Amino acid sequence: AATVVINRRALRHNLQRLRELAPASKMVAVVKANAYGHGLLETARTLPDADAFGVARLEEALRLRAGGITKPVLLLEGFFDARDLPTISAQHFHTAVHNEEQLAALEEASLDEPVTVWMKLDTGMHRLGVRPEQAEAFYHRLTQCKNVRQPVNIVSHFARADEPKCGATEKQLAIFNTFCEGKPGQRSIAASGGILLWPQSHFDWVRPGIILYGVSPLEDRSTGADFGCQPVMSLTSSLIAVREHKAGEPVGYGGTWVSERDTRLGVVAMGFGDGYPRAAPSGTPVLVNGREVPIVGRVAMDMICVDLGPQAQDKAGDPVILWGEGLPVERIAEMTKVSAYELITRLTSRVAMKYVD
Amino acid sequence: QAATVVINRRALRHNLQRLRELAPASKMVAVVKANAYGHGLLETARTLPDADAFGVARLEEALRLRAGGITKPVLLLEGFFDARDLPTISAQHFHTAVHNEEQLAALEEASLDEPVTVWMKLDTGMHRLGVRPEQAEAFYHRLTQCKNVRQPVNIVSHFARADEPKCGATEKQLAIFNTFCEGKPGQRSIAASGGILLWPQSHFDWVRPGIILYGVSPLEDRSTGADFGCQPVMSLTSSLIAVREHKAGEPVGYGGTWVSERDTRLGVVAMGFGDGYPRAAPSGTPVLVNGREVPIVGRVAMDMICVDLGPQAQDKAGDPVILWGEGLPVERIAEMTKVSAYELITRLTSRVAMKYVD
Ligand SMILES: Cc1ncc(COP(=O)(O)O)c(CN[C@@H](C)P(=O)(O)O)c1O
Ligand SMILES: Cc1ncc(COP(=O)(O)O)c(CN[C@@H](C)P(=O)(O)O)c1O
Repeated sequence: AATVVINRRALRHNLQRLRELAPASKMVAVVKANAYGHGLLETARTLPDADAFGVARLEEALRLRAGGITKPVLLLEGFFDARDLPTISAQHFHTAVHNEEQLAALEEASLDEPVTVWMKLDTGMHRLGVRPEQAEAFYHRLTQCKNVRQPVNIVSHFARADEPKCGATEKQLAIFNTFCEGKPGQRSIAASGGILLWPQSHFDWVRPGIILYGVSPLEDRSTGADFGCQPVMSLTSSLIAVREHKAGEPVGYGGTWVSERDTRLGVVAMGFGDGYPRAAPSGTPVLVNGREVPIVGRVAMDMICVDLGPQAQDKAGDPVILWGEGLPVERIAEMTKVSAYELITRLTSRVAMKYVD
Repeated sequence: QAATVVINRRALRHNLQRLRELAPASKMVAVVKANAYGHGLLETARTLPDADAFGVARLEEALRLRAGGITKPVLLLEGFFDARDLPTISAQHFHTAVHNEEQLAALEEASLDEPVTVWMKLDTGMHRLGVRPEQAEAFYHRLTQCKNVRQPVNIVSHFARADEPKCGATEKQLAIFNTFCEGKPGQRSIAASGGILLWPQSHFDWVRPGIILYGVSPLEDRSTGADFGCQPVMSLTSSLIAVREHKAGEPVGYGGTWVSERDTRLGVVAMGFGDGYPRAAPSGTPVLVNGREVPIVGRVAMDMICVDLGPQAQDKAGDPVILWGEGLPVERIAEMTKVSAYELITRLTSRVAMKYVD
């Protein structure tokens, strides 16, 4: 039933493709949230050539080390408790630093080794980071800290890089460049969108997440293959039933789809209890034996119903592709009006993980 | 302190008892499919040794239960997907639904060391799984003649619209079910949460509570589990990781979708759609910080959610956040987000820590 198939060859291709688009920049492969659904630890072991791995939280970084990953790991949101710092230091984790608590803990600690730090600037997203009017003094303190390995590096993040007509990205960049002028540290602002559409945003390090897995960061119906990146994940399953159904007959909860002809319906061992979106409407495409058929009626917790046709020869046990070869996850996102980020990431533990190539 | 689902075992024990009170002559299939609706498959079964059976979606789930030392009957609600599984099903004493010719034939043909208990699945208008009325009679008779099937054969079905008491579909499913079961031996089951709570003439021999067992309403009518005397089981909790100044006219989050009308303080929660919190949440969805309600502002992101705390708010990094739980029913989050409560509780990721209390 519900299996996630992760293509190791597509992953390696994608990193090397992204090196070619930003060839003067180092790569933090962003692998937080179980590597956007593809598997934290297996994704990292597929990519030895990364210059670092990026995570959201310290626990993710420790999971990497527990599985034998020795590469530098960047804590994108820094650390949430002052007692974390000896572990961070001894693990050689690079840490973002974005608030007073973290900075004060760095100043007051006594650590066996200094830690590499990326100071986070709020250039416009207004999520994490030090606002421009607090930044020089916050920076100056970091440069004066024995527990911080000089130089201090500088990181920000784009809020609207997927909308080039906007002008938000160029403002974010001017705040960034203004602050960076005359400082020695490395600089990083671009994730998938910056790498693809803003070559003046590449600087020393870039940070691919979504494009590394061969899925587009943009909402214009582009797919990773538009950018020469190969889709990594297939979500697949099989039919468990093929049944007769009649004209005028509803299917599923609320009877939300009614058949206008006699037909055969298929039942897929996949639902929202696996991660598949309950917001997917009737007519959403699935592939059965490599041909597109439509979802009919509401998605259920463990089952989806599709219309196969009145004399279709599909059988229980036949392969189904929710997204993969012939059906990019961006096309599912468009039809369901869910971010492709969320579709690939918000899958449950019920799905089996399979690795190929 | 980070993304954590707290499971209140006392609430769970109460709910099963409370449901027995509402269906006093009926045995209980505790439905624990999809990791017990997000609450933990094995731990939820461990909390409920009073259940008469456990109900799962797939053979793999049943086996996991056996693997963690659960010994009670397990019902395979969808049956089995490969004939080669029948020996395992016999020897684990799983009960299985049977809904198609493939399964029927597999039982007729197999040589098993012990027969298996069977619930014949009747399609009564859901049109998802099950044998149709015009086929069901011959299919039934074949099950009564199979030496690999315990007699009598039991009969199951499931409602499509039990959550609309104004509507006639439930009464038409019942009449179809009642016609078929006239004069047959063996146990009858058609009610799950909706059926149990609203339709007492559907209770029959076995009822199969899912969502209401976890203290969550199966309706989209503003009712909560507490409306029916069931106590919420799950709390989705986390922490603030930042409290930040913010100015009038400044937007927050991706696409700058929310702009503050005043200077304020923002809080950032260690929670996002990579944990299972729905990206769909609009600005103004409630979150509890230090017990009090504050609105989501800007888009839910993969690992973080931003909330608007107010300009001299004294919340700090490290303080507790409740996404749903005590003081904030998941049904409220369902309604504000236009997500089904089912999906909300169930579609969490493996990054969430599980903790069990009482
Ligand atoms: C600091 C930072 N640097 C890089 C990335 C990778 O992003 P892409 O997938 O757009 O390349 C992110 C993640 N961004 C979203 C998934 P989210 O904000 O929802 O976590 C990030 O936060
Ligand atoms: C046969 C069967 N018997 C009982 C239950 C329990 O239902 P409640 O959660 O409404 O009590 C279900 C589950 N039904 C939906 C969650 P879904 O169809 O989305 O999986 C089921 O399929």
